[PDB]
Parts: sequence; C-alpha cells; structure tokens
Amino acid sequence: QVQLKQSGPGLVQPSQSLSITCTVSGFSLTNYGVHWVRQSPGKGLEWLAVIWRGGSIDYNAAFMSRLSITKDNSKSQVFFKMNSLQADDTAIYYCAKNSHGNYVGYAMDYWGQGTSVTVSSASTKGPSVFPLAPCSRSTSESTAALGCLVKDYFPEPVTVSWNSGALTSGVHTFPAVLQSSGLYSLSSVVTVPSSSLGTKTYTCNVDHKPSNTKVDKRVES
Amino acid sequence: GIVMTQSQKFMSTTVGDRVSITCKASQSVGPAVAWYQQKPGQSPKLLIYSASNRYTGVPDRFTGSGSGADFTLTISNLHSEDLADYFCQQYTSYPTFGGGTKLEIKRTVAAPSVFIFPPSDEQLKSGTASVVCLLNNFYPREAKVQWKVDNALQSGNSQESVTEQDSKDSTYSLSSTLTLSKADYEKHKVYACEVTHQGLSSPVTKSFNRGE
Amino acid sequence: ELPPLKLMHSFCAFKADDGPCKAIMKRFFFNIFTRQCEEFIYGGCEGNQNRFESLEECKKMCT
Repeated sequence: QVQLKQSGPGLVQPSQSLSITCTVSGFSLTNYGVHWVRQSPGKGLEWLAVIWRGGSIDYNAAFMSRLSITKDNSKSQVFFKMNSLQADDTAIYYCAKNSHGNYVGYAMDYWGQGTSVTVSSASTKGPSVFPLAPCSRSTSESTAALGCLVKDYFPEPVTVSWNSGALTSGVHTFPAVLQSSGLYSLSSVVTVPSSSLGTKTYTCNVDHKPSNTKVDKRVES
Repeated sequence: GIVMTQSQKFMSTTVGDRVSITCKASQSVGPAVAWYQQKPGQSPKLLIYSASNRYTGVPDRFTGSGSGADFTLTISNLHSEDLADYFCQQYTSYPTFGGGTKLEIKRTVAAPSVFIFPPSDEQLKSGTASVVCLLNNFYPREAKVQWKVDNALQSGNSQESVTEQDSKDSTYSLSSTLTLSKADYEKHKVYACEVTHQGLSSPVTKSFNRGE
Repeated sequence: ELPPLKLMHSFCAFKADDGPCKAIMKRFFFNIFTRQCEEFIYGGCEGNQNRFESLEECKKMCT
C-alpha cells in the first residue's frame, strides 16, 4: 500500500527558504521518481521538479535556480528545498510518485497529503471571537440566525464547531479572508428554531492550533 | 510550455447523466495526457493516463478519449461521489495542468434568506466595527451584496466568501463583512445590506439602526 | 505490489532534445538513425519523452 507523508513547517518569512520531507512507503525510491507540484488559487497546479531513481533531476525552468532536491534511499526520504520565497509562492506543496517507474511522459499516481505554505511576515496570533446576533427578527420567522466572528488570527487554519460537535445541522463555516493587516478573519453561522433561543444554549468552539488558542463562546440571541 | 485549457470552469450536472469534460492543448501533445480528480481538502487522484487508459481500480464509467490537441473525459453515469474538480495534464516537455472543471449539482432556484449582524459591544470596545451580512442557502451561486451606510453606497471596505455547495440541499451561502473604525461606525445610524439574486423578484434589504 | 502500467513505445521516436537550460546532465535517448540507445547531455529542463536516466532503461524501453 503506497503512502507519501510530508513533514516540515509551512510558515515562511519573506525571502526565506521552504523545506519539506516526503517519506514514502509501499515503493522504493530506487525504482520510482518523485515529483514536486504546488497548487494555489491564482496559478492552479504547477509542477516544479522530479528526482529520478538514480538522483538525476528535471526542473521547471522558472524555478530551477532556487530549487534543491535530494534524497536518502535507505530512509525512503526525499528532501525538497526552495529558496527566496515571495508572497506569490504561497500554495499547497505536494510530493507525488511517478506512475511509470523511472520514465518521463506519464502521470503521478500517488500524492502526499500536502503542505500548506504561507509566505508572510505576520506574527502568529490567536483570534478574538465575537458573537453574531441580529438586532431583531420578524415574529413570523420560525428560523433564526446566529454565529461567531473569528477575527485577526495568523496563520491558517482555525476549526469551528458548535455545541462541542453536537450541533451540525444548519451550520456554515466560511472560508477565511485575508485582511489588509495580514491577519485572517472568518465567520461561522448556524440557523436554529426561533423558539429555541430562550431555552437552548449555542456555543461556538474555536481552535487555532498554531497559537494553541482554544475559545468556547456562548452566543446570546 | 504547453498550455492546457479547460474552457468550462463549472458544469451543472445531474446524478445518472453523462458528463463530458473537455481540455485543449496549445499544440499537439500526442497521447501524453492524464486526468485527475480532486475534492476539497484532498490531494489529486489519477483517473486516466496516456489519454485513454484507466488507472488501477478506477470505475469503468470513466473514459478518456482524444489525441493531438483535443481531449475529453467522459463519465457515462454520474454518481454523487463523482462531484469533484477534474484536471487534465500533459507531459511532453514537462508536466502542465489544465485550470480545472468543477462539477456541481443542478437544482431549482432558491432565493437567499438574508440576515445582518451588528458589531458586538465587545468588539467595539477595541476600536473596530465589523458588520456582517449572511446570504443563506441560495441557488445558483451568482449573488451580489451592496452595503449602504445612511444611504451612502460603500465601495472597497468589504470582503466576502462563499461556501461550497451544501451536501444536503445543494445550495450556497455567502458571508460579507463591512469593516469600519469605531469612530466612523458611531458617526452613522443606518447600516444596510442589499442583496440581488435570481430568486428575488427585486432586491432585498436588511438593516439595523445603531442603537435600536 | 504495483501492477504494470501500459507504456508508450512512440516515446522512443523523438529526436534528442537538450532543452534550453544550461546544466550538464548525462541522459540517454533512442537514436532512430543508428537504431541504438545513445548518451546525450540534457540541460535540465524541457526536452521530450525520449530521455532515459540510464542506458539499460533506454534499452528496455526502446530495443
């Protein structure tokens, strides 16, 4: 059973280096090349380089001067390094096994889980969590909305649950946005029965692992 | 390098139908084309290699066809589990990928339910006011939010994001945040978000009065 | 264990292509004139599918 497991920190300050280790199992680096590909909203999937079984490398010409690819066959490890990252190098970086042994021209059949790389000078920071509660609703509305605003954290990601995971129906947790400040902000909402607001509690559970910040915020009306 | 163009960023589909995804190369690539499937949060999976060969274990409702510059991935009987992004890839001089085609479920039009959330007193204490507008469970995806402060049209001071299609009812939701300083927020009374959507005969506005 | 995948023998038919970059990398191609696998210097980028890391790999694929 083939697996590629990536390790390495994804937060990179401007013009610093990115280093990722790909640890493979179920196949030998003595028999297969391993590719490196990245994916970003702006540039989609972009192939960067491949290291073939005898250590020869093919590069994307646009990245060749700042890429270093090495490996340790005995440890089933490939080492990816890219120098001088800029904001436009923010992306998910993947290693991937060559489909056809050591041959050029086919596909990539098994992929690592990915490394989310953020290129930024912002300081790591946990969120402030604020309640989202409307000023009023109509007396004829049998459904009501509430939420939590998870503001000014860095880097991604945060996880949000409601009522310690017991409340899943009607929840929408939105993609974060990146603010001018360099910090992220996200909202999580839920719709619930209007008749429940007086008698049930609604708590959003926020976890920002990078800052080891956990907050449980009860939201009133 | 070769450019692979998938002309359809989004296709609306129905379970049980045939779906065909096209990809065009900027010049001939012979048969050296692969197709990948990807779902949010996950890595790509290989479906097809060398234009028409199914990869190990791929359901035989997937077919790849084409040569030269024009390539097609066909699903003969769309299953729910096939709702995903699909990318073509050529590997001649080096690997390049198409832009992706995202399959979505077609459903009836649904107007958004619109809510507006004032900034919390807790946040105001700290110098900033976030006003939030929720557009809940609408279809199709195209929607427009206009912010108004005392009837002044706001431009450039909001950000929004949209959820993926809901796994249960196939709708979208949208959140927009208007950001002002506490000083500015306290200079005005009426905060309004105006929503335009196909399911609404005319735009809907939800508002509150700072205070009230 | 990994099943064998279908190979494209037309990949042996391209002319040798060093590509535009300036590294010095020994690779092998099937030469359609001499009908033998031959060494060439690959610049590290681009090229085409008639490019093998070792002589034996080229021979296995193309002869």
